[PDB]
Amino acid sequence: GMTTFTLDERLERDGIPIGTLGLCQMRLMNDRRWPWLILVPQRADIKEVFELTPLDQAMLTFETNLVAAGLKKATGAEKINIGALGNIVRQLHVHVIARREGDPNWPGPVWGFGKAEPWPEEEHRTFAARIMENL
Amino acid sequence: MTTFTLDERLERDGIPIGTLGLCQMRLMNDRRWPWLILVPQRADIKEVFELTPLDQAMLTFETNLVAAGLKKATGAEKINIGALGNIVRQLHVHVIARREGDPNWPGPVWGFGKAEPWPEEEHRTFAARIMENL
Repeated sequence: GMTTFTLDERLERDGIPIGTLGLCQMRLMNDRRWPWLILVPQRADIKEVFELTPLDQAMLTFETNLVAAGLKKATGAEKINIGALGNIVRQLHVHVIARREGDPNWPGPVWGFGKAEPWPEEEHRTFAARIMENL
Repeated sequence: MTTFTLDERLERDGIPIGTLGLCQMRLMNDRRWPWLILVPQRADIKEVFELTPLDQAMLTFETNLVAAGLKKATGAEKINIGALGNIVRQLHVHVIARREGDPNWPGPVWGFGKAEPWPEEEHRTFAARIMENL
């Protein structure tokens, strides 16, 4: 069950915890160049989205989409990018990223682009609050 | 009836291979990675959350059905799924077969290098194989 679920150490390291939904832990990717969240469904040994039970796939869909709408509202973003890649970290996690023309590497992907710029402490606390107020 | 029309660039860049309930399926004309797009057949949708909730659930079911089928078809180590839409605003979901050693592994296919078109016979064969495995 969910209470014994272990977050992957690299997601632990690279992401700041900002809360849990029902199925998914939410983390703010520690790269302030784009407002970037990850959703980590708290099921053991899941690598592909299709490995989730049907109901968990549904839960993830709507948690993802609630967060995407919320992120867009909180940032004033032109476009959300959603991604389940996992070439690096195999534990299933869904990227939900706020984008706009002129942001770094627009219109290309955030993934693998340049060097992460970490969030100042207080600024990510304020932003986490802002996300939670907009979900 | 729908006024949905496939964006001209997705038409040009993708080779149709079939249709499910919600989504049309195209094979991105870039043989470097086995790369599909699912285009939900709903008028003027940009974000996943602009679909009705039933369509959102359907998009996930179809995306995951295709992801499972593409893995089987390709022996992929990993499937990558992306709904980006910075270049083509029309909602479409990329579903991509990956493996160690493939071009730009482990990074993204999007924006990497120059597309290598599929030979005619090869994409026909590959399309049948995807459809067999869904």
